Amino acid sequence: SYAMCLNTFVLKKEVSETQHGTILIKVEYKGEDAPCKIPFSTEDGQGKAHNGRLITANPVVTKKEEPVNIEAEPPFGESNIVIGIGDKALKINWYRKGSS
Repeated sequence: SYAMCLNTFVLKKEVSETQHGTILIKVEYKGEDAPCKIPFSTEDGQGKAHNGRLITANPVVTKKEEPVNIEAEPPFGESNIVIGIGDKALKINWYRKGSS
C-alpha cells in the first residue's frame, strides 16, 4: 500500500548473520516522506542485479525518528545489499557461506 521512500537511510549498527544465513540490518531514515516502503536490492561488484530477498518483506519506515530492523537473505558468496535508491543509497558488502 505504501509508496517508496525516496530519501536516505543511515546504518545504526554493525551488520550480522544468523544461523539461517540471513543478515540483520538496523537503519534510520532521513526523509520526510514516511510512512514509506524501504527500497531493497542486491548487486555484484560492478553494479548489476543479484539474487536476494527480504524476510521482513514489507519493511517500512513508520516514523523518521524510529529505527527499523530489516532481515534479508542475500545471495551466496559476495554481494552488496543496497538500501534506498541511487547515489546515497546505503551499500553493505557481505559474504554468505553455505554449509561444508
